[PDB]
Amino acid sequence: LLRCRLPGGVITTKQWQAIDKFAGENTIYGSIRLTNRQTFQFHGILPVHQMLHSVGLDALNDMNRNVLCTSNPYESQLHAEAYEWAKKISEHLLPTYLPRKFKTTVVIPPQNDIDLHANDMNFVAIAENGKLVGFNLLVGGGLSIEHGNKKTYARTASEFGYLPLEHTLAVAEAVVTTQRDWGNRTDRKNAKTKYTLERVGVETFKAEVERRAGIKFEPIRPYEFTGRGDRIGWVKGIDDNWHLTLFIENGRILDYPARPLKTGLLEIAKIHKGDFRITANQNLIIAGVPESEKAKIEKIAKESGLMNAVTPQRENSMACVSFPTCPLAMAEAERFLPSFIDNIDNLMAKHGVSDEHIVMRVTGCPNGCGRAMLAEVGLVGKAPGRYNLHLGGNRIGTRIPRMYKENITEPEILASLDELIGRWAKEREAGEGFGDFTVRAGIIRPVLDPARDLWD
Ligand code: SRM
Ligand code: SF4
Ligand SMILES: [K+]
Repeated sequence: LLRCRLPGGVITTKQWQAIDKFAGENTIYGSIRLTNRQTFQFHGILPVHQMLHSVGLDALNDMNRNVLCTSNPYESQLHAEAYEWAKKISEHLLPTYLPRKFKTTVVIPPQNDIDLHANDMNFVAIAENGKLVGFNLLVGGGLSIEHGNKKTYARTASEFGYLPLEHTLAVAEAVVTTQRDWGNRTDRKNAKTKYTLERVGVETFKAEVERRAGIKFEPIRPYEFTGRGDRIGWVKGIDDNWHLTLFIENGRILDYPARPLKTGLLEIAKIHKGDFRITANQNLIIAGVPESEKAKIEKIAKESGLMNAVTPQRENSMACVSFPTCPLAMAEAERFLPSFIDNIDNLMAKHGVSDEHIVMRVTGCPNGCGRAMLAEVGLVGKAPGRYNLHLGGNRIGTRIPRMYKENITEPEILASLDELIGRWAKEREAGEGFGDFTVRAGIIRPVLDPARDLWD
């Protein structure tokens, strides 16, 4: 199990060819697994560092995870600057020994594809006239919980304030250091930033950050999110360039009979001008394709099965690795999702909502890697074939879903969703999401202050 440091998920075609080779020749599974933190993993490594180092990649005493960056902004020109900053924060934070692992992101509204509320530190980009002028800082997100332990909880990030671009690194360092200093020294399950904030208070923590950074936060500048999904298919970028985002189920890249996904990506990498971008939804973007090259790229993706059409539901569903490789797995996630979504697709069709989607995620255990604690419908593994069903998040991911039913099986889960999707399809207002509806309709009480009301 090896994972690479790849800020913003940007990887070159040369780097791709190198990782594709190693994956096929030096691992048990032979696959490339795209993660939801915009990087990749090999499974069952049978030397990798030399391979990495040779193509300029470095495999991550360091409590630091991959720094995320919105992959395909509507305003395409903003990506270059934002990415530049994600890369700088990444290198800046690179080795202090943090108690727990620290997760950071750079977000470009109105997209929350990187799922900011699952992270310790977030810089929401504010642009004026096509140029980034600063960041709104949100601190304190985290999703890991422990079954039945009411002292643990998922928490959304808190707004601290706005800072000019020039203060970015000073602020990044200051948040890291006060968490390091104030973080719980006695217990690891309470060492994360979300716990520290609740213990000392946001304002107390905020004041310390200003003190250390040598700045005073300005008031938060307006920002809104409209979604978290990728933009599957072709989208027009800057100049004569186009971006093709490929939906990859579970981000598992392998050649399947009649679906040579892995070889197809290699062929594209051989002729692709620009580079690739691994998304926070475990998908892949063939970035910067000249209009002249569109048909060539599309031909390979099409033939390889990389452009096989799926429902909007499937495009908005996610699961963690879980079995067979995860040592902490309680229930299947990745291997369960495909057939589970097959069933949800039938349910959506039955109720006349085949064109709709519900952000649905399955996580193999409460550690929460699948980000089910930010979904409209989240399934959390409790034991083989059994999950806790959570309802009530929203499409943009700013609300934690409360547990609706505990320790139930797939058949029981489907029966409940059949009933609820049916009600939503008929009783929902115009453009109302499933999560919001369950809260509006009184099907589940919302989680308003996680540290205090997440658990019944
Ligand atoms: C691959 C990935 C899920 C996926 O299907 O994409 C993943 C996979 C695993 N995670 Fe994670 N996590 C992944 C995103 C996350 C997320 C979501 C996110 O960051 O966007 C979370 C929830 C947010 C959070 O941190 O609160 C998450 C919370 C955890 C935890 C709980 C940490 C905690 O604070 O309590 C653990 C266990 C631990 O580290 O103690 C963990 C542990 C693990 C390990 C490395 C298991 C281990 O400790 O040995 C899993 C490897 C499974 C395997 O065989 O590949 N993973 N994990 C993601 C890899 C991200 C990356 O490239 O770094
Ligand atoms: S949520 Fe649990 S089962 Fe899934 S990858 Fe994370 S640690 Fe493993
Ligand atoms: K995916």
